[PDB]
Amino acid sequence: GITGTWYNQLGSTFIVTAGADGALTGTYESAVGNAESRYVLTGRYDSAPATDGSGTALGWTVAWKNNYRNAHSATTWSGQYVGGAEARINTQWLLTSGTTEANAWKSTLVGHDTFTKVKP
Amino acid sequence: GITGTWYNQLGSTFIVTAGADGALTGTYESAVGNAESRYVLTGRYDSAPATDGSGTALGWTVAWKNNYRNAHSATTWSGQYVGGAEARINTQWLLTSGTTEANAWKSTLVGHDTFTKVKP
Amino acid sequence: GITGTWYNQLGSTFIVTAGADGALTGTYESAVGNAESRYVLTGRYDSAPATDGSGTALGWTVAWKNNYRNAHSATTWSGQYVGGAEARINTQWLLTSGTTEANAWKSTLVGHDTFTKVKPS
Amino acid sequence: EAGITGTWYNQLGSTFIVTAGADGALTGTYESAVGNAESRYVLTGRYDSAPATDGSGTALGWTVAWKNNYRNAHSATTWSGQYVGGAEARINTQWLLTSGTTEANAWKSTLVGHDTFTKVK
Repeated sequence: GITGTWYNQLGSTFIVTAGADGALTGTYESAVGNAESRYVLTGRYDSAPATDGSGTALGWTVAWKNNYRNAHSATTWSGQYVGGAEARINTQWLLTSGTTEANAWKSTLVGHDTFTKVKP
Repeated sequence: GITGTWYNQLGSTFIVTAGADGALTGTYESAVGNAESRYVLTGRYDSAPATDGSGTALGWTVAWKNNYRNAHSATTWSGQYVGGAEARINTQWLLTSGTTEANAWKSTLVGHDTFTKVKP
Repeated sequence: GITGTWYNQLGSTFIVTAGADGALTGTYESAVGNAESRYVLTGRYDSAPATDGSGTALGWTVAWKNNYRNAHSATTWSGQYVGGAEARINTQWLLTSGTTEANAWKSTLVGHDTFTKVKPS
Repeated sequence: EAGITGTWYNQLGSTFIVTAGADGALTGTYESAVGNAESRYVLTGRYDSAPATDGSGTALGWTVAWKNNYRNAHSATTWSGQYVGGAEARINTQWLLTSGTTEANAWKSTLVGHDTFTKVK
């Protein structure tokens, strides 16, 4: 139920393929009408989840460099896919920027994102 | 400088290859070195970091399923590589386990790992 | 304003008073976990926030010991109060349990709670 | 003896002086290595005053809002962690620093990190 297009609550979209070997591969678009706002993602998911009501654990990374832009940073999302008629991917994320050592204390933001199969 | 064998502070073993386009691939886990303890990882890194002394942002995921065990969970590490005399990767991580909706509040552990090219 | 009774998305009850000196005091009752009736909280908030439409930063702690139960753990909530037609406190939290050194890597849970003055029960 | 009352130093110079009350309160101040009044802020928190006896640490947490009589950063840090006793006593923490932001900037409101405190520097 993971392969396809997902939308967060803030205007981002990604398309992912959940491969038979546990791979997640796809593209994350940070801004809707922008073609220079697309980035590679890559991650892993549990390809044999429990069928007991529990979500399917997964995670992925986007390094915020493409052919057009580079923020010198990367986000990782860690979360779980929850199926059903209102399917969701519920995540928490860490965004680390490259810094000098003196700035390392402020290198990492934390937050949370919920993705749905239908636009907000 | 990222490609290589790294060890965290607890002795976990991170064997990674960084490709020219931003891909990370490799295997994660073990001090025991047994086959039941090794897992696929994939991730991303900034392939054109700043030239001002800042580190190189990266992240990767392991889903904790292999041919031997399945913990129904996934860890993502978000961090930066710091070159120089003693290379290091400093990270923070999120470990999400699949849960029911009622237990989702306790699904995610957080911590920090530092990796070097020598065993602890 | 921050002073009042708030509820998170799970129905936990946060009764707080914001003092003129930046202090938060009050009680917390959890909808989840190894917890029963009210626990003491204390924290701090920015008593002179920016005037540009930003929220008001704050944080508080509950140690999960009262006269009835002790879970040997503590949650801290870090967040901001956002004035609006529907005022909200948006937080991230860290729950640390006391552990042995061997188990310290799994000592800390992380999550996010949103509080409103209206209960979403 | 809880072992927590006193002065602690993190790995980056900062100092705090805390009192651990018999009732689970933490009260004190957080300051820089320099120690000037302008670098000193109130803190408040809670700790488990009856920790387990199996070798586990003592859970605790505290908050500093970064406003004092001199300066205001419109932000607050919470530290969540555990005290570990012995000759080399430590407090191992993870922290969340939330800044007041507009809603448009709320996605970047919160930094995360970790701090280890010891009794010597």
